[PDB]
Amino acid sequence: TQEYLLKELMKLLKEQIKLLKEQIKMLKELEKQ
Amino acid sequence: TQEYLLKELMKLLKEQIKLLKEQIKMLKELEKQ
Amino acid sequence: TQEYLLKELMKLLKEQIKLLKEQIKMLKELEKQ
Amino acid sequence: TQEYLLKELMKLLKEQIKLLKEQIKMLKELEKQ
Amino acid sequence: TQEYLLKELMKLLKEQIKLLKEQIKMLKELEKQ
Repeated sequence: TQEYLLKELMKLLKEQIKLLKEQIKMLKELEKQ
Repeated sequence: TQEYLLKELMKLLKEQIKLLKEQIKMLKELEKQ
Repeated sequence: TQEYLLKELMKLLKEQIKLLKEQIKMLKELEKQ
Repeated sequence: TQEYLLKELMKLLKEQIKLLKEQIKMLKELEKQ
Repeated sequence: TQEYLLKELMKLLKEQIKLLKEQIKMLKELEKQ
């Protein structure tokens, strides 16, 4: 059961990475202004 | 109490994801002007 | 305004710091087990 | 070891807090402009 | 100045992503145990 929960935590951290990359793309749009 | 502690980390990581999505909404508004 | 949206981003980052501190406390308890 | 991995995770979260504090500082500098 | 600050925010988010990748490495070894 502990191993199953550790796999869930890794999935949630990967989602944080995806959203941070979306923020970087938005910061580049702002940099053109 | 390891399963309890891992479930509490799951909830905190989900809350982090929610905050990142709220930040993206604000960056989009900033880009519009 | 620009000022309004930057201040809201600051509040959301401060909330992320609060949650990271709670995550550290959960890891500290796991380490003892 | 389990102890090594949990102690290193705690150190990485503390480094994340330091980055968030610097992100807040950059937003405050943007606000002044 | 505004462009310099936006580029610094991009660098800080890239540093966050690197820390999150390192956290995933540690959770991966804990899951194998």
